[PDB]
Amino acid sequence: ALVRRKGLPGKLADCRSTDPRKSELYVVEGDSAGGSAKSGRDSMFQAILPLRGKIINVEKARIDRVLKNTEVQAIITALGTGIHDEFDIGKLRYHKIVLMADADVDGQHISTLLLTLLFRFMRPLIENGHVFLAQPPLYKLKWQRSDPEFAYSDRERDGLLEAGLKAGKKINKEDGIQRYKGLGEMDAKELWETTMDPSVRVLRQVTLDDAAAADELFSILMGEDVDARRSFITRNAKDVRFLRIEPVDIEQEMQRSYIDYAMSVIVGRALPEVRDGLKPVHRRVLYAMFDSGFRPDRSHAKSARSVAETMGNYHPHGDASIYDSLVRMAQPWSLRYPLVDGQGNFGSPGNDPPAAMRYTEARLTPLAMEMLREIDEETVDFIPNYDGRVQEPTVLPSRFPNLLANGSGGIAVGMATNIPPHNLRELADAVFWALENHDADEEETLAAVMGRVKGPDFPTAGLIVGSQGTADAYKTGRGSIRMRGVVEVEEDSRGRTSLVITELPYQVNHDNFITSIAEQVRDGKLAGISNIEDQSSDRVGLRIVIEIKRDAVAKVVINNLYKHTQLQTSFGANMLAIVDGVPRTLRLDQLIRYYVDHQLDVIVRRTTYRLRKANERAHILRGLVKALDALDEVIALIRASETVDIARAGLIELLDIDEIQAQAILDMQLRRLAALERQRIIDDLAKIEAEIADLEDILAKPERQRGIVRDELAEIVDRHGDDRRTRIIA
Amino acid sequence: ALVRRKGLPGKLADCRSTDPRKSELYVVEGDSAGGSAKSGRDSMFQAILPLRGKIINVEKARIDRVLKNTEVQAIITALGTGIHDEFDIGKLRYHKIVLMADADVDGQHISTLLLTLLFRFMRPLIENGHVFLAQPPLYKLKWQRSDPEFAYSDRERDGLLEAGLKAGKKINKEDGIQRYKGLGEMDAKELWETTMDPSVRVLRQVTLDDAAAADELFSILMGEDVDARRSFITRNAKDVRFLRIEPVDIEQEMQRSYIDYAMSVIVGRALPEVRDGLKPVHRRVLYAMFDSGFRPDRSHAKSARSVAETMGNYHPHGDASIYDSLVRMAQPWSLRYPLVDGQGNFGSPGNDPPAAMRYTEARLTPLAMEMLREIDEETVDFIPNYDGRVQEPTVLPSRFPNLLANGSGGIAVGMATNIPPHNLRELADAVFWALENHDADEEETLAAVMGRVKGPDFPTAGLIVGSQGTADAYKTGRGSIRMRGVVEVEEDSRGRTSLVITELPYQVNHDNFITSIAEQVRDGKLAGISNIEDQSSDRVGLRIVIEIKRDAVAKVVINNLYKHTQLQTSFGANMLAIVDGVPRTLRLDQLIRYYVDHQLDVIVRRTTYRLRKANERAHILRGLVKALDALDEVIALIRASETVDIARAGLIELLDIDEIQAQAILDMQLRRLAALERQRIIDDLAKIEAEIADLEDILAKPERQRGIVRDELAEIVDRHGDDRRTRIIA
DNA sequence: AGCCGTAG
DNA sequence: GTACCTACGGCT
DNA sequence: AGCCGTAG
DNA sequence: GTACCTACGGCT
Ligand SMILES: *[C][O@@](*)(*)C1(*)(*)(*)=[C@@](*)(*)[C@@](*)(*)=C2(*)(*)(*)N(*)(*)=[C@@](*)(*)[C@@](*)(*)=C(*)(*)(*)(C(*)(*)([O])[C@](*)(*)C3(*)(*)(*)[C@](*)(*)[C](*)C(*)(*)([N@](*)(*)[C@@](*)(*)C4(*)(*)(*)=[C@@](*)(*)C(*)(*)(*)(F*)=C(*)(*)(Br*)C(*)(*)(F*)=[C@@]4(*)*)[C](*)[C@@]3(*)*)C2(*)(*)(*)=[N@@]1(*)*
Repeated sequence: ALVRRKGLPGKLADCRSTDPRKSELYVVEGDSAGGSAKSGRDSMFQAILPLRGKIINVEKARIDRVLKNTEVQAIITALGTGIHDEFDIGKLRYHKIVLMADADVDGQHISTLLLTLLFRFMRPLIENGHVFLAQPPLYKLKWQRSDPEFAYSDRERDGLLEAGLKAGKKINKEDGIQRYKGLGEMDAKELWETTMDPSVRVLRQVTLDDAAAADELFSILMGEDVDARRSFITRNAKDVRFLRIEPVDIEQEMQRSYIDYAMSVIVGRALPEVRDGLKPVHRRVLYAMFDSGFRPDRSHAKSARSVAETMGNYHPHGDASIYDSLVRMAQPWSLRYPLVDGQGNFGSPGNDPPAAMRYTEARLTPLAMEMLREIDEETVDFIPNYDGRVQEPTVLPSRFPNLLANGSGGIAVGMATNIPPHNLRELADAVFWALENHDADEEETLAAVMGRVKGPDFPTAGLIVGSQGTADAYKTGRGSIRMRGVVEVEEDSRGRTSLVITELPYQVNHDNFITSIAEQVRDGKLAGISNIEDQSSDRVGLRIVIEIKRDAVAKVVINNLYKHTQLQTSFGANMLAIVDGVPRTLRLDQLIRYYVDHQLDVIVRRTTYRLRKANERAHILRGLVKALDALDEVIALIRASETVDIARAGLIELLDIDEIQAQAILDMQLRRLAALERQRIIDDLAKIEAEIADLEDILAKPERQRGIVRDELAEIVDRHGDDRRTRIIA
Repeated sequence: ALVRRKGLPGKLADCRSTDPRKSELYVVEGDSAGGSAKSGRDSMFQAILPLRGKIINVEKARIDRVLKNTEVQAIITALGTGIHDEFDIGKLRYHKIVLMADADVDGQHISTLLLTLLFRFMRPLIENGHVFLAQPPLYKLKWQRSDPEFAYSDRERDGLLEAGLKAGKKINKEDGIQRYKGLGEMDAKELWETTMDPSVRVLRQVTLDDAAAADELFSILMGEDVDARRSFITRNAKDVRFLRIEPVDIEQEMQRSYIDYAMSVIVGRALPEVRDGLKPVHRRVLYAMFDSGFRPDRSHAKSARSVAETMGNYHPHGDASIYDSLVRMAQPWSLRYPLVDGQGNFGSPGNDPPAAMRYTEARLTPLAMEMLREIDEETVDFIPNYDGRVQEPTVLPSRFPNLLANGSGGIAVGMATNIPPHNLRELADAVFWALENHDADEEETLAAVMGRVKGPDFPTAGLIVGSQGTADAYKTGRGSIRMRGVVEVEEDSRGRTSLVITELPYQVNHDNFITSIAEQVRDGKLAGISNIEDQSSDRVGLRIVIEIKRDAVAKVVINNLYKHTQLQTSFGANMLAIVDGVPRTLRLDQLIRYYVDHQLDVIVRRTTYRLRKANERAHILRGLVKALDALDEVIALIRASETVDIARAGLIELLDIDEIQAQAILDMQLRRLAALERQRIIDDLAKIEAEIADLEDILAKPERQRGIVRDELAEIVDRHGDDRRTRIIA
């Protein structure tokens, strides 16, 4: 018998029962889900404690930081047991602690973080079987005239769909299945009937078989040893798809949930695809904008519309992250070749953030259209979106080599990518060589491409010092590239010397840079500086003026700035990309080859598509010419026919043509019987037959395929290619 | 010479100049605009202080609230002069204080609030001519291949457009001209070139002619006397559109800006239109959803998409307010007849808020479709949206009497509306009478309608005590309607008496209600209560159980609850609506009549539209029959014709038909020459001619018009009408 | 501990 | 992932 | 000093 | 209108 809420957490919706043995606590992902849960629960014995998203990983955090965490405090207070040596099982307020997170890999992650907290801070709760996982449904199958059905697995969804269709139930396979990605999507009634009703619900009870084994696993998964974690996930993620209260071992739960999360982050969030150089968020935003018709030929659209359309139809995630991605693809200091044309305040290279998406407007850039060129000609694979309503492309055609041109930065689980941007003309040269020397071996190709791709070309210009770092990156996929800002020495009328900083290394925050100098001068770490002034403007660009003391040597001050500030920084190149669904550290030659392979695939697919469409068209045109030759009998037959169907059958017989051709004749407008229009049909047939011949020739001759790739890339480079900004010095 | 920051406001971007005479401070609406301004300014002399939206009205505000206001503190600190008796002009940091707010009525409002602050707290700044208003452009004309042009007036926009077109410049008919609603829409360069460059900018200098007159005006506009303000706006809003440094008198500026804001809020934000009962936000959301195809026949769409589409194409305001409006129209406890069908967490009648719009899904209700019925048949007026890209309806057809059915609540400037919801069947009865007794005078109509509309019918059910309040509201437009919750007396197994509260008055927050009782028991204001328990569930609804002491009398406790809690509350009826663009307090008879008038208008317009379309169709069909009669000559002519154009001209001559008919013949598919298809054209002509006759008869006979209105409303009531929830007791 | 870039 | 601040009016 | 609903 | 909290990794 323990007191209930009428100094416990404010956000906690407690139960009426004082008996811990009858009382249940649902720890719920966010306040949205918390609301549904609170409204749907039996308040007699079900308590609801909503959290603020990703709770602190207590494995990595100092105990002081963990105890200061508001979410951790709330959990400890709610449970009432205390922690570690002060842990008292007798004071437990709820004998069933139910973790209820969203039916997504992030939810799984939050579960893993919570289980880590309970294991490290309150182990006896797991030992004594007080910790449960709720199993909310993944899918709601909406039938016409029949009650909706709930599926808790992809397999179950497919099974129930097939069973319902066999039973004569009508769904709508497009919008028929709703995929719950967040508990906030379920109403209180649905949540109760599926997840919270003791009569219906399924709870997975967390068990602890081997404390020592569990201890080791938690260290690997949640600890600071990145290498151990990376190795754990590589060896096990291979075969994890094979590994009412249902018992589940904590070790197995942690392994499954964490590996699911890790692989999701790696293969489908944080890292670029080698062929188009796009993270999934980027691809979805650009395709959504394309499908919405936000093309360079039309007027800028409110950023909000693009974000909303993307979010609603694809990327089933937060609006902030989608908007941020969109903003970054619009920033000319972030991307060497922006993919979004922004109108309004898209932020500063300093600490000024972008305006709200309600104020900003955006559309695709001409270059972005080259990423999406002929996407409607089966040039790439399409898959069903998260819920299966619409189709989305797996990769973009990417007629421009975006991965190397724009680079990619990303933090995955147990790994990161950091690919620098490059000059389009240099990359094109490399591609042209690879096309011409298709049969060159790896060594020859590497040598050739390294000779043409001189190094990173950052949007912020500046200097690259030395070639070693670049060479290492190109040969191994890893390298330290030294970047330097540009300093000009100016002497004033009275005889004083000033350093003018005009260019900063890539990803250096202008404001933080200035503040850092000021701090260093204050601290006495930078000497010989009398005055520092920001004279930067829209009209003149970056102009930071550092006045040197009369006794100070300019060169000495410059060297100290290189040593003690981001005026000189190193770009840690890690050329990691997804290749055939696998993360790979790649050499420069490999990256070029994978791009070339993709472009060849695109041309073959485009040509195959066009050939099929040409044949379909030619088929119709042949039918029309037959009709035109027997025009009088055709018209007479149609007029004599009682029904369209009789006419159709009569035409098939009269002209020895198929259903498709007969229909096309029936669909011919009277305007087409004009002399010129008749001639046009004849001419169109001749032209299409010529096209068919050409398309067949392209398919037959790989040299023509390579030629097409070369010519079309050359066109893009002619129109969109630009001068190198970054200067390379010895 | 004053110090510049390298204890001043964090968000302030100060200037380099220490000379107040050369230094300028731009006080900017929000951080978005602040960013653009900061990036575009000349940092030598131009300081930027961004604010957090609507700064506190110091005229109304308690000194405690004023002193706590972070924005007010920031301004005082920035200027450095102090306030009132401690005001020191010599310490002024910037001799030019430039107010830069968004080119919208809200921006005008913020200006008025800032001018109120300066007048009350720092008057000498206005006296000495230190206060200026920035004048940004209204329009950006986007040319292809040519630099954009900026217009500061509608006349200037039109002039520049015509000049550019004469000069051979190409614009874009589909969003060539952008209407700036927010400074965040302008990039740094645009803002500088238009608004901040001393060489180009226009500043309006605020002057103070008569301190006493100004003092009185500020009291009227910004003070607590609502009646004085209401009277000021009614008399003056009539003729306010008639009343490089340009001087502007503070009195004139305040009057113009405040009246503009007030009228915008009154006529186009806070109050319903009498004909459809919709505030503009409601109309725009429902129409946006309609135009997007989010109909009851299709699958729920993510709330975000609806909000974004609404925001982007119409309602040029914050996403939070749009979403909140959408959520409220989905809440069955908020609306007697919900217009939005929500899926997911749309909040609770208590303190649980709705889930984020990224989780919730929404579509129109069947009843909402009755609001929008035949909107595509010129049944209502359309006007250009805020920027003129798209057309939007002024009012909805509203085939259901939404204003009275759903009610309306809103706070305008110097006024408010509070119309209670009513029973659809009762309202329909009233409408039917008004239709039948079209010529009845006001007195007769009032008597008749009051007899049929028994009183408010709240979504929360409960009780209405007495008829007086209802009668007053119906006769005057103002009334106090007493609402009461429902209490059941239950006796438990041990012999104790409990009060079970099952229904609460309209707009009573369930959680606050419970908390209020607990507080009153604690305070000793409620005696005889032993225990209070919330036994409410999704399955059983509202069930608050109050256990009474053995010595306590149930009836006494109930009466005390009615006295000291919202168990009994009064609905303050204020039946205020926009009639022909004017806010009007209306009687019940007037409200019914205005609705009936609207429905008659709709039927006449629909019939007129259908007649026109019928005639157009008949015209084509007549042409086709002529062609069918001379089929051989028609086909022969077309075949003999070199071009379609020659054929068209030949047909006009051969058949004595017009261009439209000739084209229709040319567009006829060969399938239509089948016997049945030919007959169908003949039959279609006969049918359409019958339709034309009927439509003409409807236009001729107002009795048929009233009949149509009656019948169609009756159909809606049959399908969507429901039982009275609210019980009326003596 | 604090910087980046998609996530809660 | 979450939580306050304000203008407006009319009751408490 | 605080409730409500479209606005910053 | 605005401002923090966190996971993830790899440099500082
Ligand atoms: C901003 O600031 C801030 C501060 C603090 C806080 N806290 C809590 C919460 C919050 C929030 O609210 C913020 C914001 C709001 C809004 C959101 N969203 C927006 C949007 C969305 C979507 F979906 C769309 Br389509 C749009 F358009 C918009 C964000 C966040 C805060 N805050």
